Amino acid sequence: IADEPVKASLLLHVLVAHKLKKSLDSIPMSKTIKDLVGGKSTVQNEILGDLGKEFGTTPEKPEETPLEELAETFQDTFSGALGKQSSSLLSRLISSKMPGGFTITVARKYLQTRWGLPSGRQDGVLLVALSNEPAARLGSEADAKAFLDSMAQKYASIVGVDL
Amino acid sequence: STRPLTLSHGSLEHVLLVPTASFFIASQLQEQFNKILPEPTEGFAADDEPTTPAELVGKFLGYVSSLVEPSKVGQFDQVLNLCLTEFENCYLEGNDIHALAAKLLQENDTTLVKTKELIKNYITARIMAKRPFDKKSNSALFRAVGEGNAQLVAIFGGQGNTDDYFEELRDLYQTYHVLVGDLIKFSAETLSELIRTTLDAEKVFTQGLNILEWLENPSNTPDKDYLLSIPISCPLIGVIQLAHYVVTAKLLGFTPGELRSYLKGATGHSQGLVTAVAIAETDSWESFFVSVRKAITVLFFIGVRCYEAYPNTSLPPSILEDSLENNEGVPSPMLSISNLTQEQVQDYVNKTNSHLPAGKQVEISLVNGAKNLVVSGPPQSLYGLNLTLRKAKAPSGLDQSRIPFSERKLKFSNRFLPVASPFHSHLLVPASDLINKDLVKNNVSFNAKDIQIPVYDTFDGSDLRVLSGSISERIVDCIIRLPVKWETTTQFKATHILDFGPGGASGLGVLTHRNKDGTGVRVIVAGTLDINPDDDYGFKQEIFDVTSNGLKKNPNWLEEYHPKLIKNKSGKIFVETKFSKLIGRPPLLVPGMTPCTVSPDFVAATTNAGYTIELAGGGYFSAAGMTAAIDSVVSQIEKGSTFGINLIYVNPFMLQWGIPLIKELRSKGYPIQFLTIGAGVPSLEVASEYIETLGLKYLGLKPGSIDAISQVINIAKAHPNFPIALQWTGGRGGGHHSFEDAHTPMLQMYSKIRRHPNIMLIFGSGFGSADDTYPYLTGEWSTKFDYPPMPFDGFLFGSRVMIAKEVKTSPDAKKCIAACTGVPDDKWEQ
Amino acid sequence: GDDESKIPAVEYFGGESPVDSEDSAVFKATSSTDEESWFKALAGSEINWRHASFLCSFITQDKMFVSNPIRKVFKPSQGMVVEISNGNTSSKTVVTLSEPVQGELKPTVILKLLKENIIQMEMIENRTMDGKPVSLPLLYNFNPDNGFAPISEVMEDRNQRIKEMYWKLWIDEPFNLDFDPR
Ligand SMILES: Cc1cc2nc3c(=O)[nH]c(=O)nc-3n(C[C@H](O)[C@H](O)[C@H](O)COP(=O)(O)O)c2cc1C
Repeated sequence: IADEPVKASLLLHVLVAHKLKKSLDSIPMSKTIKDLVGGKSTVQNEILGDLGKEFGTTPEKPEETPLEELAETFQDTFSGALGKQSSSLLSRLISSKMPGGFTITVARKYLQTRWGLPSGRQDGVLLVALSNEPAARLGSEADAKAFLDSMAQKYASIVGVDL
Repeated sequence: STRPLTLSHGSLEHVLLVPTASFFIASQLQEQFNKILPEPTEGFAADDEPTTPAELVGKFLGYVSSLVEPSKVGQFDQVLNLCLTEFENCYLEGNDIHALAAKLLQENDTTLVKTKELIKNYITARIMAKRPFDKKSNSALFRAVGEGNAQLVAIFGGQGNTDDYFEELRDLYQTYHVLVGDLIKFSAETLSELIRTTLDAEKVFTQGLNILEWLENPSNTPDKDYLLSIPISCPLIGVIQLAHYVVTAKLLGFTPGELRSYLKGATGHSQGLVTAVAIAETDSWESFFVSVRKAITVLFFIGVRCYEAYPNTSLPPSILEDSLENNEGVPSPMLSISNLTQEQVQDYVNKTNSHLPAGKQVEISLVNGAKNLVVSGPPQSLYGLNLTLRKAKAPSGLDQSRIPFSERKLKFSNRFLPVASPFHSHLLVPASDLINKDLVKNNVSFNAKDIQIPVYDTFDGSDLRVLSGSISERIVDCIIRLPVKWETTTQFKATHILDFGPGGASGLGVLTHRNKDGTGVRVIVAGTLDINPDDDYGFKQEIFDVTSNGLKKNPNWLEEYHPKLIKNKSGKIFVETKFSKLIGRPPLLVPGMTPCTVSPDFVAATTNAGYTIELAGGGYFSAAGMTAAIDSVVSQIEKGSTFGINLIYVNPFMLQWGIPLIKELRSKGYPIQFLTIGAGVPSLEVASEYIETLGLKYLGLKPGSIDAISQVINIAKAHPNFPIALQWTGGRGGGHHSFEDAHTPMLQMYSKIRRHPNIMLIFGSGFGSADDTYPYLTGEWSTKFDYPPMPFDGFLFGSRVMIAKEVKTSPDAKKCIAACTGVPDDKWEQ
Repeated sequence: GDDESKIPAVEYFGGESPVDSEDSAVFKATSSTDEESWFKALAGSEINWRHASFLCSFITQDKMFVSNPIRKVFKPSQGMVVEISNGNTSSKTVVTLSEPVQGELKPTVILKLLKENIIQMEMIENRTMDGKPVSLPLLYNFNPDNGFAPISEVMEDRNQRIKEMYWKLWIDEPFNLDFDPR
């Protein structure tokens, strides 16, 4: 499997999907953040603070831009880098759902071994984990590996690479 | 003699020298707190788990304070005063818990949840050991207020700031249950007595209003309807505004009379006007629980009598599904129309009111900004308005960039309000008399002599003290009859503004900021803790922070960008702007024109008249071709005189020979002052090459659209020290032009441009005389659109100079340029 | 209010990036001396010929803009000591640099107004054939009417002076350059 830098349209999509508390199919990219959030501006202004913590610079009023036009604008000055917010979002996802003790390195080598998926795939794989967060802590290790199989199968379906 | 006790969580540790006489109880506390302490995780990014050693001491402080009795001084008070003193001698180097919690959030992997847990645990532990904040905290703000540098006003939020007000009231009762405990039970006993007293209340309040029950147990909390219903929504917003006000005053260690005395004035929005008079009267902590009982009784009686007047009305599921299918929000008698003029919204109201009788009319209830209006009527006649409005709104996925500005479809966000009564609507008018009778029957009256600082009316903006009639009559009449004019009431002069309203980050504070940005009013969002990334409005931390970085005001664009006059030894008078200071010639340039500025005569004849002109790259095709022209310029002009070069950014071949040609002419000391990239803006990497390699004095740029301006700012960020001349040109310019109105993009971006001081913002496209430039030199041009003055550094004159004597333009073309009449801005798009 | 007198006055108007009292001072050059604070402290606060001299980053030769030699020479290195005499009126103000010459401290660079419209960065060498120190008068025009580059080096006979210095250093004859090379 060929290693590429993480796609900044999937990253943005995971942020908005996990942020509202929605799944990946419910929210299409052909929709502005103001439309999907509805009324609540308390969400909006700190979504605009979260996008500014990920990519840094944002366009003028990225509130009323479709997420194709916004993701495409991030491609200009993005290169594979999870940065601060998504790296901490995956740090509070593992330490809440993965069984106490499960480390990121475990999953990473596991993705490298079973699937052959390098670091540029594993960033986008971990973004699919967060966005479709499981309800309760998966105490059973096998249950955590049976979730990591189903989410790596959503990652392999979305990207379009056979696994 | 002391004995060391460590408290650790994996890698992070803290050592606390516990007295050996009572050490064997601190290891009894240490085991039981380290049981409460979870399993360690990498990054410490788990919630209910400390990230810092500071947050571990603050979690211990809160664990020990949870067991201490404020009556029975048990053994755990003599172990809090030694770990809270080390808190003060390890972390709190003067500043409060809030200004260092602001350090934690922005610097370490710290979240708002566990920061507000640390604030709660420290604040419970400080007041738990019987150590109330009694001293006068010397915040640089208040120091400046004492010295007279700073002036404060206390704004107060109304309805519709948030979807759920009750969550700010739950967060106040979560963080500050030790301090607010007095106000909550007092208000619960005033309302639960009124209910058995005032008739029909018991009917108005079904699930009752014993708020104590629903704040002890969040589980029983009813829907945000019984809560959203104004007989409950009003009083609990009355409560939360005082709860912010008292929590501020306590933390500071001032009496409500002292905090009131400091403020220049106070004001509220809609039904927040009662809180402003409730804090203006108050003098002492004892004389507070009479201002509380007044405020609560008023808001109760407005709520009850307005809900009995125009009631909530059931709505067909056929209207509700269509309204939430267009994302216009859940229908309610208040509708917010963002990003439109007042006249537009009143037009559309008149059009909808055409089909409706007098009893069902919709009417403009509020004006909460320049373009942020609220309308009120029956939900069905508001839907009827919304039907017309969705027929004007452009699709959100549309690109209009390739369409003329006059042909463009206006873009705006209409939404319904999280509220259950039409405030400032004629529908509630039959309640005014009943409210006034129920106030006088309980003897609630605000006396004009009792109010200490001025308090600004929502409708007309006048002081409430100078009122001839009843103050409690005027407040009601302002809430239920009169349309709030928020840009009229906030006409006071101040340095800071304090937002005690509910909402915080999306509160009334930020609304008033955007309404008043660039008048030098550093507004403070006093209702929440967080860091402003761009740092244009403050939060809770700079209320208390006892430093020099407490006084850091906002900018006043008319002042620091006021054009001056200055004079050299020769008695030559110069206009002094950010730009003319750098180049040492008037801030008037002649921009590279193909073919008007191709001629090496017209570049030298403009330079020898003491002005800055670009040589036009467009007219030359080879490094030799330009080099001859440059040399001819250099031979013609006087000694020390300069000029610049204009390179189009759509001709990659030109750039390819050009950029080297300048680079090596700079290396040979050729008098090339600056390079102006026209027809597009280079990327950060291309611009970073051009700025660091070609050894210019500043880089000209002609950004096309708003997006281009965004990129120009991003280059000005990357290279803060290097001067950039953003040469903004409207669509109404001559030659290769865009579809944009010259004004609007500035009215959006001008703030963001002026944040980076290196950018000499040079206006142009339209001008050919001093008269029409004068408004844009001064900054008064922007007063017409209802903005603060936004003055520009300098100008550029394309078309005006094309009929000058030293321009090579043929003598018959000059008669053809002259003959052209031309047209005012408005007509240019034809 | 239509009163030209109210208008501020300076020397030359220009060269001020948009990002931004002692008469007899002595500045010791340290290894870790900040170059900008140093040059500002040499320039002082008042905008005069001397201020141009230490803060302009380009001087004029003929029509060509070369890197400011005055800043290059006075670049702080360890052992340098600068004095500013008469540093309250420009007209009289002098800037003497001394450095460790053969171990001992000796005067090297005398920067002063030779005339109201002429600078002279009198350069001095001590290491000579006879011992008397050799002197090079590098002249410059201070024109405040050009607010961008008010310092234009006097190119008239600049080679004649430089040679005339090097003559006294190398040759042990009377200075004369009007002979046939052939
Ligand atoms: C004859 C003519 C030639 C121009 N050539 C150029 C050019 O080569 N590059 C460029 O960026 N802008 C060019 N412009 C645009 C001008 O730089 C400037 O934006 C415009 O003339 C100012 O508007 P005004 O004509 O209304 O004063 C040209 C304009 C005119 C009228």
